[PDB]
Amino acid sequence: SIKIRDFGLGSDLISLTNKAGVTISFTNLGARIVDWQKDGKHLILGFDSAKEYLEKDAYPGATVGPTAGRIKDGLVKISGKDYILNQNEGPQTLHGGEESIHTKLWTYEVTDLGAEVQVKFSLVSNDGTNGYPGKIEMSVTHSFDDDNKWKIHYEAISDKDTVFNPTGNVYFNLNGDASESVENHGLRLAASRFVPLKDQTEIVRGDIVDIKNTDLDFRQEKQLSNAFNSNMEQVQLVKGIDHPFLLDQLGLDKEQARLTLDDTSISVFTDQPSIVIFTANFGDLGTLYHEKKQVHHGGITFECQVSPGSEQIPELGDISLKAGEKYQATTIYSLHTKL
Amino acid sequence: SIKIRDFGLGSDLISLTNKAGVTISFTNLGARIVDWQKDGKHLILGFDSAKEYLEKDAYPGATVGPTAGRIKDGLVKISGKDYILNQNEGPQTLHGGEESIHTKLWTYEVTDLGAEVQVKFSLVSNDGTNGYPGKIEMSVTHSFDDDNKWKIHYEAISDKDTVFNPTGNVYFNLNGDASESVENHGLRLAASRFVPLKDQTEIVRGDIVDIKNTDLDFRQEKQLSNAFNSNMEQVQLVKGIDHPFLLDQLGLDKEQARLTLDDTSISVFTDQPSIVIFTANFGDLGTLYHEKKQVHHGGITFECQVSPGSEQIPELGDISLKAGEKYQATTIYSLHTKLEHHHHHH
Ligand SMILES: OC[C@H]1O[C@@H](O)[C@H](O)[C@@H](O)[C@H]1O
Ligand SMILES: OC[C@H]1O[C@@H](O)[C@H](O)[C@@H](O)[C@H]1O
Ligand code: NA
Repeated sequence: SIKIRDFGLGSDLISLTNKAGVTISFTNLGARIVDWQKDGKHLILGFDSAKEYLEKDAYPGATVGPTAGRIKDGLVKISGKDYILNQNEGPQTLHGGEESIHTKLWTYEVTDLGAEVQVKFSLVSNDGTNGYPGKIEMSVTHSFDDDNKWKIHYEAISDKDTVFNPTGNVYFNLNGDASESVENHGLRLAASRFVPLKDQTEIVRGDIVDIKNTDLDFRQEKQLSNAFNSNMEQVQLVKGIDHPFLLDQLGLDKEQARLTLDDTSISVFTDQPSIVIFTANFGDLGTLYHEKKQVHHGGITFECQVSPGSEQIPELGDISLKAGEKYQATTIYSLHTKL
Repeated sequence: SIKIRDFGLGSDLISLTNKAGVTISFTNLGARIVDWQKDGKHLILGFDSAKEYLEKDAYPGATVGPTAGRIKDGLVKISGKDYILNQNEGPQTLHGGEESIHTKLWTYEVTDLGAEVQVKFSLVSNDGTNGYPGKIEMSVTHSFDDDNKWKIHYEAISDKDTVFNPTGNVYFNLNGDASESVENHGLRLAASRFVPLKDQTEIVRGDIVDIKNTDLDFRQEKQLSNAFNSNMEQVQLVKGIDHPFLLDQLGLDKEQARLTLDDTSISVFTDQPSIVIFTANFGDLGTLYHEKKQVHHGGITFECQVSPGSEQIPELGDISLKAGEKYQATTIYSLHTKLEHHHHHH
């Protein structure tokens, strides 16, 4: 079933219930996922109205871009030329700059295919918006099916050479309550290397490091508390995890990561080369979700994209988008329940 | 009463009915007016869904900007610096460039004051959008009261020195049918001068001309047919009117324009110095409005703003906006019945 309702400030909340009784909901404010629940438990973090996102934290569950992550000094080179993007975190451009696409109301259309329902959100980033060349016509389609698969497919076309590497910013918490750390979840992740951060500014350090046999090696399932209790300087630096992991084998058919808590597990599939993992290292901030005060480590992301820092480490990839070329990306989060 | 429902594509339709039974409606797609009816008759042009605006003509009834009108070659001078804006009509920048504010979904909040209801729409134009320095935090409040006044209040603040001069693009047609020409309406307009256009590109010619006693003189009420039938160079140039008229006396207190048909009148008040009048000179295009093919001259706008061309005719004004300075503008359209005797035949 599909239900559309007012979510506040003119935004809509679109809720989809599949044959299994699982409910997932989105909002056009930021082409974002708001909730995902089973047997009455939330599996992700989210708010109860549009105002909350705007007042508390506008990133959770949203589509972030045009470039996801931090860009050192807000600088990118396009066709050999230097362009300075909007700087909103000190001199860095984080998540596309201030007032970016996650804070805009996108238009959308719903398509019911029966076993699957799609919600296609669209937005135009005008040429020059926050320093980025354009215009870029973007669309993000979130879909949910009867097999409990939530898929995000992105597409974009630019009138001029530009940069483009968006991501989805859902935070999972299988405890179903923000006041509870995810340290009890088990994580598996098909990555043997990671990108260390330079310092507290969180820009990349410059190198690529092998994590095999370290506290960050999750090639074999392991509980998060391990990483959390590690003394690796990278863990200590951010007080948790806030880093890009390089996937060993690329392709949409491979389960790249798996998050498990008891009988409930989430599998991640993507066609992107990296997953940025951030464990809500918010200290005592205590943001409130559903009346529950969030705890440090009260959530975890799987941001699939090209690793941030390619401006300094080209080996990471190239986020250039040439005029007239069509950008495509796909990420899937699959829900499973043991029986 | 206030009612809200989906209008299509994620936009909503906000419908207000005042105590006199007059209803008016808006959409957050472009902070725009959709309809205004009295006794089951449409007083303005509009479509029945959001998609129609996007597929037929996205300007009607919209808030347009950041700069309304045409800027020659897209070039503006901001604090000694030259900036080139998005050019979407040949080398011209028309109504803020392509995919401008009229095409975005604005957020909104409704405030019920009893005798008055306000719908405040908000949007942020990011710095660099379409070449404009910003960011610019904008708000447009549309309000309707028990006295039949529809008021538009604009506010804006920029982080950077920029330019700002938006307007409202409503089109009236008191026939209530787009397929009926407005040449049968009577027009009174308190303006003695106008700004001629250079040519078909529609940029300003460079001079200001006195129109007293010509077919464009509406200081004293006359039927629109007088202008439409005129062979004056400017009218032939655009096949109707599409020009800025300079108000003779400024201030929100004065009735600057009055549009009448039979027993109904619309009066125009504004704090702006000019009114751009465009009479839907679309020829045979025939866009469908409520299944009626629109006729050439099937509509008339009263875009109140600083006249276009100040880039070339400094005397027209200055639309610059300094960083941190609060922009404000107010325009009001009021509806009356039996304000005067208007009984003609066409
Ligand atoms: O969503 C907010 C978070 O987003 C992550 O991508 C980022 O690395 C974190 O440091 C934090 O900013
Ligand atoms: O279609 C909207 C109209 O807006 C008027 O301001 C302009 O002068 C007309 O030529 C036309 O562009
Ligand atoms: Na809505």
